[PDB]
Amino acid sequence: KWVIDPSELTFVQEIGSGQFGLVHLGYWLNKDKVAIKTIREGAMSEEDFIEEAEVMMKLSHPKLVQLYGVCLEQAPICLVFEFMEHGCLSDYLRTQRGLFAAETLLGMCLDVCEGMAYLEEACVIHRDLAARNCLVGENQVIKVSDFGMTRFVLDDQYTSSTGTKFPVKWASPEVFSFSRYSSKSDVWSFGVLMWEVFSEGKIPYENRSNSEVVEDISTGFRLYKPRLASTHVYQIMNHCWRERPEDRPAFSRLLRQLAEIAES
Ligand SMILES: CCOc1ccc2cccc(-n3cc(NC(N)=O)c(C(N)=O)n3)c2c1
Repeated sequence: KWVIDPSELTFVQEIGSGQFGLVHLGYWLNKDKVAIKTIREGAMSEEDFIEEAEVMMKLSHPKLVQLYGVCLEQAPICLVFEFMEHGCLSDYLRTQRGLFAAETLLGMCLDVCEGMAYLEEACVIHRDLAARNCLVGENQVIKVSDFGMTRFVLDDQYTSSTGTKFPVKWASPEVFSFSRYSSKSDVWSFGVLMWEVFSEGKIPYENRSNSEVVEDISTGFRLYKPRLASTHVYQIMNHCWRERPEDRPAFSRLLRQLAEIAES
């Protein structure tokens, strides 16, 4: 069962503050050290979320951050995850900028790609794949997290394509135009995530407003080649940013292509 009783959790240290509240380093009884995220009431549709728990808790892969269960006895509810010691990918790239070998950066993209190829095979759409949603664990392993979470987020300005805070920077044209989510729209976000990785955590389209990103993309404009991405890597990135989802490679194809580049 996904239900975790409050007595089965101990909060040890405050890791930080997320979007929906607080994040703590804690311990889960007879199991493991965990990351506990407290969710502010009204931030998410808790009822729709718990409905998918039985099926969704079964998803498990070395390249996905495991969400163990939910402590929901009283409000505010808690999400219990595996502990990722180095935090989010975006901050890890930014603070270690200039200390990354190109193979480590490539290796980081490969970790996400394997995670995403597992979700694709399982027919699970992330919807908001970005470096901020990936975590760094022991020995610099990258794991994907927060997949499918935007289907429960209650802020309309983030979820709706015409919303003021819609994450347009990682959106494929069919996503920004119609909210037509697929593993192929995730492939576009993955292409953007690779750019964040090779740029050492720079903000994609930092010099553009939401509407300007939409006009640039529609007119065929793309993110420039990061200094650390080889021409072979930048071509793979561009394949992710193909206007028609059908011309984009699947994560299963990307995994075989990227591994051949890495393995030489
Ligand atoms: C107890 C888990 O319950 C749920 C319920 C609904 C879900 C809907 C979308 C995605 C879910 N989801 C999210 C997960 N992991 C992270 N780090 O986000 C997992 C997992 N199996 O590790 N499942 C869900 C997990």
